[PDB]
Amino acid sequence: NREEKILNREIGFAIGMPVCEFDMVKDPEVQDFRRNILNVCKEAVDLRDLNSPHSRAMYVYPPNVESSPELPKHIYNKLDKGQIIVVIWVIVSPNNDKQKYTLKINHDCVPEQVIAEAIRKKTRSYQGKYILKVCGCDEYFLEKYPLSQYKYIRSCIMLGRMPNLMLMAKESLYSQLPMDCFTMPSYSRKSLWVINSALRIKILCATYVNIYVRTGIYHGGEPLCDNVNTQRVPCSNPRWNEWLNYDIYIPDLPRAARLCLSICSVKEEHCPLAWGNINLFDYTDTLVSGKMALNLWPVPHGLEDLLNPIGVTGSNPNKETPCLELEFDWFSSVVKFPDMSVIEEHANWSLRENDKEQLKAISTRDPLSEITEQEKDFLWSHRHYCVTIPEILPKLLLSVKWNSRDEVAQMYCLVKDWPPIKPEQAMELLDCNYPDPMVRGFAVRCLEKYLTDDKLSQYLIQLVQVLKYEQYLDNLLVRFLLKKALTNQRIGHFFFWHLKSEMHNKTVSQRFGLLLESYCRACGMYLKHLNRQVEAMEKLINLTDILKQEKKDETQKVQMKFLVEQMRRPDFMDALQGFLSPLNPAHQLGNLRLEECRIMSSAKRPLWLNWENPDIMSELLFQNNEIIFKNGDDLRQDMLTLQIIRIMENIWQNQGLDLRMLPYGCLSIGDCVGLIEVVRNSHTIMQIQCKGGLKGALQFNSHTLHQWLKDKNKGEIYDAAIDLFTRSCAGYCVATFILGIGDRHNSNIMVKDDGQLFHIDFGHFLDVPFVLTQDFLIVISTKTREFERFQEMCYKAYLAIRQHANLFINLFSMMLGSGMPELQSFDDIAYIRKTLALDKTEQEALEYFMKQMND
Ligand SMILES: */C=C/C(=O)N1CCC(C(=O)NCC(=O)N2CCN(c3nc(-c4cnc(N)nc4C(F)F)nc(N4CCOCC4)n3)CC2)CC1
Repeated sequence: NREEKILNREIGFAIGMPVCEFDMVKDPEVQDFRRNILNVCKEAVDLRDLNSPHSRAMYVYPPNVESSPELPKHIYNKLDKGQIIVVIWVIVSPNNDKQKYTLKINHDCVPEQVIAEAIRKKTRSYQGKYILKVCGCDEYFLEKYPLSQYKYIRSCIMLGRMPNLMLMAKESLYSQLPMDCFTMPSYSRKSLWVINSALRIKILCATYVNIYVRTGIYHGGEPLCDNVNTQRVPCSNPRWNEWLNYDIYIPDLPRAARLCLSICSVKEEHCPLAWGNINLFDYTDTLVSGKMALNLWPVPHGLEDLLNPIGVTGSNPNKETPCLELEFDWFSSVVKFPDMSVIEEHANWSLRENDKEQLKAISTRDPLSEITEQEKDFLWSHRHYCVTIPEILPKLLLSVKWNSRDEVAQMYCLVKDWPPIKPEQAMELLDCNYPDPMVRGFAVRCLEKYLTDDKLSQYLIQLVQVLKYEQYLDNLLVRFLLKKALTNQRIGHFFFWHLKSEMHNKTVSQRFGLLLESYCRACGMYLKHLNRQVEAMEKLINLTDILKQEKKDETQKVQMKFLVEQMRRPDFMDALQGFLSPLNPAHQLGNLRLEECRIMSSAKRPLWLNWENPDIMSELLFQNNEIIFKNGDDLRQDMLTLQIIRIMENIWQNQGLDLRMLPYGCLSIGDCVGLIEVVRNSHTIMQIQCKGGLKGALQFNSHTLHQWLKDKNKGEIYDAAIDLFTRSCAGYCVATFILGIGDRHNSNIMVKDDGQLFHIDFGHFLDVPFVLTQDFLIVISTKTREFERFQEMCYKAYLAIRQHANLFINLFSMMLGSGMPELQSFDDIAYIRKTLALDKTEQEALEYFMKQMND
């Protein structure tokens, strides 16, 4: 049909590759995924069309709310007797005159009550036929949440700013909602464990080789038996035809067993050349048999062993690579993995107070803390009591002998009825350590039952990452993520972008490509806006690449002239004008203010772009939006660091210490190509010093910052600015120490006109003292009550963050999958286990941090 073809073209533009390439993939799992994934799209669409137009309006404009309605003590105290002052705006007449109405109302009021009191205050001079929009952006208060629970409202209460909302007729918004029509695509319409034998595989021959073959059987990262080296054969004739036998009975193979192979050379000096991984069982539970051709992958940098087990599974798309031919035993009939019923049958067939408290203390430990064989057998002998302390499930799982079908079946049974645990603890069961499908299903159930969409957006990147650890295209994790992304556009935006930002990686090009196909097919009208964003980023990448490639070594003004010339090309202006900000899709970006765009030139010619805000009430939020488009350096590290900083600020706020951090927006959109939010009214310390040097030929003294702030904050604003600086500074001190952020200096740090301090450009982390300039110490006031409160702040924040070491360590263990340089093995993560003194006690870690900050 016509709709099908147009949708195919748009989806191909959005994903990068055309839809027709997926059809030519003669892979049963690929077509089966493309077809079976559509049930999730159908569920999402039905949930959208369920409750008439309000359901769609909620799908497109979901509430940006905190997970808990309860306010911290200090946040509530900032309220006027538990109430908040709110300005509600109304546009009247065709001229659209803006009339404000100020109200003082209970912080826990529903938007309906707010609208009611607003109409009351307005008539002193309906029937719920209105809704509340945020003045200056496309965020809506469509749900009966308590106002204070909306992130915007809680932010206004924390910042002392006053919330400005616009009253808007509901019909005016529903008229702006397209009648979406998701069209179903055109591509939709035995022996068991009886084998009882040892596993053996024939390595046949290898092509495209320019030595021996090392192989092993693994369950996730652990080997189910010893590795087997084949006969060292000359590279001229890469023909082994050898048979490799392993110390593993065939039915003893767990469900997620994997064959990991690589080709090594010798000088003495063993060196890998090309690696590969194969699923012993396919997506239909069938045990693979017969001949099989696997194209290998190039080696990643800094590989310790001669094998890459943690690497993706599947044949290299580029078939012009090393190709290894293999042979698997073929028995009576097609072998399948047993049904859960046979598992339960074979499982049924197959205690002191001090010991229970020992189990509890074990569960308390952090993930990276190793467990001993004695402790493993101890947890296993007490596997049933561990159900009472559920958060020990990760270590219990780690204590299993996955090469024994008996223990595997009994653990399956224990999982089928295992109690649910917190999402922060359920994510630990999804990294590379736990490839078992039942464990991952339990974790996905925990997430589905106990994860708010706020917390989902807060951890969306880690989940998109752990997607790579999935044994098969079709699994419960991807279906959960896809349902949420197709029922919540705020989540689907960063879902799509986290996926697309890695389409360049042929390791996951297939998986993410198919997932993006399904999403774009079911996402609705937002595909047009995503396409406009993609074309804008395309033009920006073109301009940045061309800039350096052809004009790199010109002067600032000549590069500026060329940038103004090419940026004015109509095919370019149309592309970069009138679209949604990928950093925050609620932000419209209208026409470019070219007079305000420039090339920073600090590193790799970053672009500083400036758009007008076309919002009807842009002036009440910001009339201009600024973004740094950087094509050059990797921003994934920055994304993760800013996420962790936001989480630390959330912890501190919910624990009762107001250390205002600044986790500004940062989004990697492609191979080292990304965007960065621009914090208004912010300058680097080096900028302050240069502006305050007061001498063309003289150096720059430190005592300038306090003077600059006092100038920018005169009167009663002075103490407030000093407090803001001190608190934000203590927060960032503790953050940078714990995370081991790279070299700080006078331009890595920034301050705002009201005193807030923050950091930028997190080059390398996890590889130790703060700058603590005489500037900072003079702003705080060495021997004053101010510094006493400062040290108290720092110690309290260090303890608060030490209390969530499990969460932070799990976040890093999940990000391990992404090919980030400063994060390649658990050894890099151990730096946090160091700086937080996990193996020490509370008082011990307190003394440790005191001494570390004394230096
Ligand atoms: C002393 C005299 C002299 O020679 N000069 C006067 C001042 C000098 C100077 O200050 N140079 C540094 C500078 O002003 N800027 C560079 C940094 N930049 C900025 N960078 C980033 C960022 C973050 N993360 C990454 N990975 N990369 C970058 C960067 F490549 F863009 N982010 C920001 N923003 C600012 C707004 O809020 C959010 C963060 N800014 C600012 C300019 C120069 C001459």
